[PDB]
Amino acid sequence: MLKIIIPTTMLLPMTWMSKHNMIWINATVHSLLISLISLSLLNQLGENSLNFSLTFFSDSLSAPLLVLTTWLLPLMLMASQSHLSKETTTRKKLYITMLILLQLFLIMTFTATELILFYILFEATLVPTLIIITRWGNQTERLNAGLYFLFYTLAGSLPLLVALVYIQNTTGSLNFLIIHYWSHPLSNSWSNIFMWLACIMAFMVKMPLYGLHLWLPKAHVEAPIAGSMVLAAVLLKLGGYGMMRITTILNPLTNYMAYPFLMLSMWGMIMTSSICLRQTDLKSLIAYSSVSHMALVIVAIMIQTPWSFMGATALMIAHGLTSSMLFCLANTNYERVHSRTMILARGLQTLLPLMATWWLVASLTNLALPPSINLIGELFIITASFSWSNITIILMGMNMMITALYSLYMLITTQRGKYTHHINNIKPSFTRENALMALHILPLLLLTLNPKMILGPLY
Amino acid sequence: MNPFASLTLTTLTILTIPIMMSNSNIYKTNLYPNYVKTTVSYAFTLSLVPLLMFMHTGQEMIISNWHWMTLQTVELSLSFKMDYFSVMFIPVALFVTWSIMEFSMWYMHS
Amino acid sequence: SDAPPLTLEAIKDRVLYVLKLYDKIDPEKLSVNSHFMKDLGLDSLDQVEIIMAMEDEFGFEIPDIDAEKLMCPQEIVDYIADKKDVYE
Amino acid sequence: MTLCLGAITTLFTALCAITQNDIKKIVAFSTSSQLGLMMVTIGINQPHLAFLHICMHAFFKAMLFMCSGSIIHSLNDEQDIRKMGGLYKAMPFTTTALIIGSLALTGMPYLTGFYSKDLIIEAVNMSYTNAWALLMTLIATSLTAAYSTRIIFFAFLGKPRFPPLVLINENNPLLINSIKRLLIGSIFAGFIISNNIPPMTVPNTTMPLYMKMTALIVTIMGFMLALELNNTTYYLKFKYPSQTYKFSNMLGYYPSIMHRLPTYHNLSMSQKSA
Amino acid sequence: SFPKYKPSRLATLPATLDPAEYDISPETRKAQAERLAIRSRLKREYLLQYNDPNRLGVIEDPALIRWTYARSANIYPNFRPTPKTSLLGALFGIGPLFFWYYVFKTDRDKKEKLIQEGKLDQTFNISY
Amino acid sequence: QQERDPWYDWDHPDLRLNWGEPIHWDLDMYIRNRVDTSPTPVSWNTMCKHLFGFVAFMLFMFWVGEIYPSYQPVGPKQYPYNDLYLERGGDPTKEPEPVVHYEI
Amino acid sequence: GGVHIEPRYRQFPQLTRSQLIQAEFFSATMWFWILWRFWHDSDAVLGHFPYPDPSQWTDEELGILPDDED
Amino acid sequence: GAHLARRYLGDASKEPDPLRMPTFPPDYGFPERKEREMVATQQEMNDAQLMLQQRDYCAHYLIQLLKCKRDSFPNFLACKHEQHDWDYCEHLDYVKRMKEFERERRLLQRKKRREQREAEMARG
Amino acid sequence: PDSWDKDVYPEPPRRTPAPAPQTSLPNPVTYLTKIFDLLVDRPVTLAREFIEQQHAKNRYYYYHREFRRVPDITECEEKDILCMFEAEMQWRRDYKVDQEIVNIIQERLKACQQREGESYRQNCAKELEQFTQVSKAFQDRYSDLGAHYSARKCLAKQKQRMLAERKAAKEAAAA
Amino acid sequence: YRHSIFAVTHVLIPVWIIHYYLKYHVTAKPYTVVERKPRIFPGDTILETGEVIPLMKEFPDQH
Amino acid sequence: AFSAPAAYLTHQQKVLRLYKRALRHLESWCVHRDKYRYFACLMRARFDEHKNEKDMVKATQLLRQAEEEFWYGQHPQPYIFPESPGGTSYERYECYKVPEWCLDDWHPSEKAMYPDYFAKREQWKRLRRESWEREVKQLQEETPPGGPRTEALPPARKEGDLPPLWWHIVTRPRERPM
Amino acid sequence: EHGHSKMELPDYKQWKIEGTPLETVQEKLAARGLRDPWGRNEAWRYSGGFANNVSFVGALLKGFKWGFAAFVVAVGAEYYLESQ
Ligand SMILES: CCCCCCCC/C=C\CCCCCCCC(=O)O[C@H](COC(=O)CCCCCCC/C=C/CCCCCCCC)COP(=O)(O)OCCN
Ligand SMILES: CCCCCCCCCCCC(=O)SCCNC(=O)CCNC(=O)[C@H](O)C(C)(C)COP(=O)(O)O
Repeated sequence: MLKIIIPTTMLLPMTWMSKHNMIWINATVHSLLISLISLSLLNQLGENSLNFSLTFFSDSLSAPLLVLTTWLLPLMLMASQSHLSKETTTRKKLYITMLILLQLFLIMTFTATELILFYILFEATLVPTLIIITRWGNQTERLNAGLYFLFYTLAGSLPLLVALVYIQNTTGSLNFLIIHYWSHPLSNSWSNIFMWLACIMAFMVKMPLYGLHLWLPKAHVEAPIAGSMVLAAVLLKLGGYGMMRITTILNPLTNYMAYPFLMLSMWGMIMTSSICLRQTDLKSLIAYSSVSHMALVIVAIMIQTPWSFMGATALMIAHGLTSSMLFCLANTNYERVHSRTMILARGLQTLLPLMATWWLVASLTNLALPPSINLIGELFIITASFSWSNITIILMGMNMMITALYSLYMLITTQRGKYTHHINNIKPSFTRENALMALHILPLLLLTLNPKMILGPLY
Repeated sequence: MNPFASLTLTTLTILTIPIMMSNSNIYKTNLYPNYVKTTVSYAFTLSLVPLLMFMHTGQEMIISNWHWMTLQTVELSLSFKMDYFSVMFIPVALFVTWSIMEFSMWYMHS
Repeated sequence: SDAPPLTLEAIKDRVLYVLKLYDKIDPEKLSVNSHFMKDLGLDSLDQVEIIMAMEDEFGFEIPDIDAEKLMCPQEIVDYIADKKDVYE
Repeated sequence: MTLCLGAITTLFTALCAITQNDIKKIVAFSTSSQLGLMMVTIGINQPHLAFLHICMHAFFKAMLFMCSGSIIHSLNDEQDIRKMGGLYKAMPFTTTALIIGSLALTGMPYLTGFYSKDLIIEAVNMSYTNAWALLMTLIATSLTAAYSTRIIFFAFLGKPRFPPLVLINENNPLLINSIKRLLIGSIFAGFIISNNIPPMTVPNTTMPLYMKMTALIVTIMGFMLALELNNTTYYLKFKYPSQTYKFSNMLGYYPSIMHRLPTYHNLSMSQKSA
Repeated sequence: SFPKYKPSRLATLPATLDPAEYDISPETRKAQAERLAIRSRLKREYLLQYNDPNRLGVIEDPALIRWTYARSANIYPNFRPTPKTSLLGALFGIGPLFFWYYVFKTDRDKKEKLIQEGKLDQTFNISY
Repeated sequence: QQERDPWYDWDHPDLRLNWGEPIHWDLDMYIRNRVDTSPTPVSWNTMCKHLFGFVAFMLFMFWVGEIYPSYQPVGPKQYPYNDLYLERGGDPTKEPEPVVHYEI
Repeated sequence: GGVHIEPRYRQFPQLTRSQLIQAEFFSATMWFWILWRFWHDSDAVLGHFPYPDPSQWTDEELGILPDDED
Repeated sequence: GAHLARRYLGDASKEPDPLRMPTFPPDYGFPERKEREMVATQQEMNDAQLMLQQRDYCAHYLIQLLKCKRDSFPNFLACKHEQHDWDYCEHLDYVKRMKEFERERRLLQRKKRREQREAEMARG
Repeated sequence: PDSWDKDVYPEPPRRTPAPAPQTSLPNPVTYLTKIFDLLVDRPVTLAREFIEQQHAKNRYYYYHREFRRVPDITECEEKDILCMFEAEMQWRRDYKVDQEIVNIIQERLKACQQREGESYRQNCAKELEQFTQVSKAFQDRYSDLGAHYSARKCLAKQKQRMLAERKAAKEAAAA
Repeated sequence: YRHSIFAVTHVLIPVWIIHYYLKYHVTAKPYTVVERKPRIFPGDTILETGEVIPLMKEFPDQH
Repeated sequence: AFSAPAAYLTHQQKVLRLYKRALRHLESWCVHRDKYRYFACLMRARFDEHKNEKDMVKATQLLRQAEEEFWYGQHPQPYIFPESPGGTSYERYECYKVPEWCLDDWHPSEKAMYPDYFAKREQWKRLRRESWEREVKQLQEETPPGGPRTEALPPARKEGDLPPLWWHIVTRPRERPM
Repeated sequence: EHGHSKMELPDYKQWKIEGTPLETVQEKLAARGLRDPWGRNEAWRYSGGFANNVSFVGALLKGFKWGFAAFVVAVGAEYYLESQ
């Protein structure tokens, strides 16, 4: 596992010793090389895991997330290359350093043999993204967004530290292998109920759960493109990964403690989707769609069945890729219009046809069209919920319907109709943006050919 | 062996060639509509044979060729059913589509 | 489509042709520059019916605000030429 | 449930198509009525008959749409039937193709639509099913004949009503060949397919005489009543439309309220509560 | 005399049937004149900014900015806890949750009772 | 937004808005691609009453026809080998109660 | 791929003899087919097997006794 | 159907209900009771594998018709005689069903007449 | 084909009746099939023979991995972690094996249904019975374990099943 | 010439590839390609075994 | 469309519009031409009876009952021309309309094609550049103080002067560009 | 290659209202003292080849004569060949 961590750490001296006009080239090249190296982790076993050492290990659940995290950084660099043109070399190096540190923290977070180390790195990731949002942010509300994003997560995660140290003092270890092998049932007690709440709330606040999702539209609107990319693709999956790992010790309490949350998601995935129908901002619309998808993932995790787990993993990967693509598209529009409103730039398919094709493919992926992995995860979770209770389908069906609607809404308002007359600074699309979209979309349709790589360890 | 399966899969296979050629040079000329129409007509006249074989005997087949994945006890594979309904509806649909595309080569000239 | 590119001469010829089919106005008295209310002594309802006939002849309908101030054949031909973008 | 849904679908769509004025909308409602009839066939447990009707409807409905589109292209993108008159002599091939397609659609015997629709009528009339559904499909067949007559009368028989500039022309080999291929199909394919496929259901060999011809009887009844009603438009009498007629024109007011009441009541909530 | 047309929220009264347009006073004419005057001033300024060859950007529309700000960020500072808002919020945010909870709890309890009683016929139910 | 004047030279012809004019709070609700409040030839209440009556009468008549069905003067269909017991389901080691059909 | 036909301006459009003869030929073919089929296959419309009248059947074959035995 | 009107406008008990038909023993009419015959056996019907609803008393003509259809394939209109025989056998089965319908109808008539006559005799 | 075992995937003789032309008209099916062989089946067979001989020029083998039986969870101490690990791995391998067994039975059932045609309801009773038995066994073994399934949970389920069976048997005997 | 090159490059090559793939790879595994059992009628003969189906029960033929 | 609107609608203009709309809907009702002509002359006969009415009160009371009666008998599916705001091809070609300014972004390789067109385009650009500078001053000196009272534009009055705000009216894409 | 032939219009005096239903229309109009102002405009609609109409039954019965003759010939040949 060190063969991935060490080059990521070496990315920092490379960036700081690079020429004043070559930082982007070397950063992108070596990030892509690190992604190629990390591709080896996909080789998994039907047995326990690949236990590299006493400190790190990999699984069929950590492997897709690690590969996605390593693949993200070149895309973030290409996205951030444009709007940082008038920046001093030292500050560009600081920005690249923040991105590299965030990737390193996520890489060592997703392996994490021991729960306290996982918590340490999972809380360490809060700093680079907070600095990115509050420093390289366009609007004056970036400070409030940073405060919200920091304090929601810290309030959720502070009881988790107490719960984890209490676990280590009682059972004796926090190593995940020993935790799984020496697992014992949880008695129905008030102490155990608060134990469950402390262990669960920290991850459920970052998914985000409906009603605890107020921070996400703010942190998405006020962040730069790289911040929105990283927080929509991987940083949302930290909560899902945490719940998937930690639920092994919460049984059989979860059978009846999950009821308040399931409802909050089952209704919430509807409500936010309806919110997407009436939105004047592209970024807010995509943020609310992300909230809906992550609510469905929460339902899948709380159901706690094999099909639920595989569907949740596939949905996490697919949602990350699609959300990053959509935010790239929105940022490309913003860099031309500088407005970030839906109704100003209209009829863009007349002006940018290939970008219209990219919009169509992104919307179709978000619409969960077969045989894309989005639909694979969605269908697996829907079937598992149907087995959980035959009535759930109703809500599920409604959400699916509404989903398609708003997706096509986002496709029709921005690309069809009559172009706005007074916007004439719509330059033809660069090769950089088109390459970014192609590198976003081709992995999705390639993963569609081999779903077993993203179906988790329960495949 | 058993040309039923080969021809039934060949019709669908050759129906997709102009989609792959959509990035080639023929897509940038005015001969593409005739190319697609000719491909459709060839597909129809090729598909006419399995229907004849069924009419003579009553041949029915399932072709499970590509195994997509396996989910515990469930197995999802690329399977085509070529019973009476399929081998009868394919020629009719291809004939109708050929007529429609020949008409559209006139209707949508501008 | 296969629609021939009609010209100003064609449009003026059609307008005068339909105007000559109007029995209420004399074929000899009418000119390309002849006014309806004063040079021909017509009514406002006559003008709106003439606009109706032009609309029916040429297949497109003129909005009321534009038609109410279309008082002479030459400006009718000019309006139709501007609307249909005919060169010569 | 399948039988009832098919019956309501076919009658509602035929009722709507009765008074429509756009040719494309009329043929769309005809297709919806045919689909409802196929669902009715599904309801009475006759799947192979429904498949056969699928095959026949393909042919004649495709030809009808092709002829309609040829007329629109010949009349400078004009779709309304009020502004199209005597095309029977101005464009003969389209007229004869539409006539043959309408005959096949209405169940003219020994044509493509005969071998399917006649057997549908026979089987629905000789099964333990709903009486309301049976009445519904009979009225639907009558209305099918009626709107086919409406199309022919208002599109080919009267005096021309298009703008003086005549651009009528069919002399294009592509259109002629495409129409004639499906025309040969709609003449012969029904007989060929019916005589070639193996038997798939127990036939109805013995029928009461009045029930045997009920399809033809309702067909000619619809033809005569529709022709009589369309003949009165020549009269110099102007009367305001009846309440029943208005209901038929606005498609039972289903598109209005169902596209105004629910959507609003959703979107407002999506802004207010959500 | 003919049957009256009753306008509704989703089907408004036609402009030709409004009695208000027939009640004409010099005040109404003055109001319409100043309405068209402000409309003409806005159109003049928009066209002046639009036809200038020097401009190569997006004409900033203050109305659009105001609409977006009012839709997004002007809600809470103008929000006051009232019995109407409190009651509507409590209903729309708590009622559906407890209703779905009751529905699903009843369904799952019935299913569990049937399973314990053994009368469910779960044959071939392998994937869950 | 649908019922606005279609002949005015708006700055935004598709949305039929003018630059600088106040924007409706629910503009995205009426964009001509969504709910519209244009006047209709028939009043709203009359249309609702007519459609509701038509559908309710249709459902009632379908239920009545279910109560009073239509059939033919025939007896039940006769199948040879004990209503085809062996080929319908099977269970060949049970010897069901034989059923013989009446020849007339 | 067709020929040149100019507009007419209130004059009936010229019709190529080819389309005339093709339309007439196909109408004649349709009518000939209908007539031939009705001649050869008349039972497809008028039926083949007569419908028996149940009331005309005698009580002997229907198992009816003269109302007294049982 | 007329029977529908006679049932739903007249006396419901006057006429039999096809759902529960037959309501009388088969020997109530006459003691002859000849048994209907089958030509095709189980194994050859299963090999011919017509359909479950097509495996009726007329299945031998259907088997012959399928043999003709498979044999003279190119001339799809050769073996018309066998279709005629199959249709004739179906027609015979249908008239047997109508004879059944009439027989139970008149048996119900005579049973009701017996109920009425016995009631009248008891009253007197 | 020797690529698979015939006994694991049993198939019927499927004898086919010889052609018996009744009329003199030549059926186009035979001409079409003969031209199909002449134009497709010969070059394909030639290329396959070429590829097969090329493969024969260089032959090498691969073997099926054998696994030794290890003590299971029922003979494992409470906190002894090594034998627990071995038992868990063995149980997981067994689980995969039973899943493949159920897969084989399901494939058999599907093939029977398609092969027997419209006599499937009577001609596939044996396969239906085998699938019912295997499904019941698999459901008893592995159902309701959860996402975090393990050997101890399966053992606990089996033990409570034996409790139920023993209590019912004692009650019936003492009834 | 265009029609011939079309029939070669658009029909013959795909059918060759499909025939090879189905004949030597798809059929290599069991139950992938499964066929409906051909109908058996009385009086037929079987190529594989050679036995003849006995005729039927000589039904009474009339009309 | 081209004509600037007025602050209000006169009674004469309103009655003309009612006549136009009623005649169109009657034509829609009476399909055949001769019947349409008969009922149209009848409509004109019932229309001009109150032509010579004098007082405003009765005239305003009229044209109101007429509007209500028309609303009741308005033929809920009228005939609409294909390019009309309700026709079958109202905005069919709006997807082929492309602004002129996009030609400023063409690659020099593409600009190599069509050289005469682009030379003329630069000539038009220079003409617009001068005429705009003239037009700003002409409009500010021409406008009444306190803002314009109507959206009507004055024409050019000098020799080399061009009409104010002409660029985006003259350079419309086309009616049917492709 | 398009339609550039310089088409010329007919003369306006050719169209005459008599002989068309517009005659009955103007007679009825004069019966109430009214007159059509646009009657001659649509007269071309009834003048040329459009002056002749076809009934619905005739339209349906478009090619029955030739088909009936062909059927007679075919059935005669069939009768003379089968009776051999
Ligand atoms: C978005 C903000 C969310 C913030 C997190 C919300 C969840 C809060 C979790 C509860 C807080 C305390 C957790 C304690 C850590 C777990 C350790 C544990 O469970 O051990 C228990 C100890 O349990 C406790 O002491 C918990 C007492 C709670 C004290 C603090 C109360 C905080 C507020 C509680 C209500 C809110 C919780 C849910 C909020 C939902 C989010 C809004 C047993 O200890 P013993 O005494 O040794 O065993 C007794 C037998 N000899
Ligand atoms: C099916 C549709 C039914 C609709 C029927 C509607 C009812 C129609 C009857 C309406 C009756 C009236 O006119 S209501 C009568 C209202 N009062 C007047 O008309 C008095 C002065 N008339 C004018 O000024 C006009 O414009 C005029 C002088 C005619 C023109 O003038 P010019 O041209 O010189 O400009």
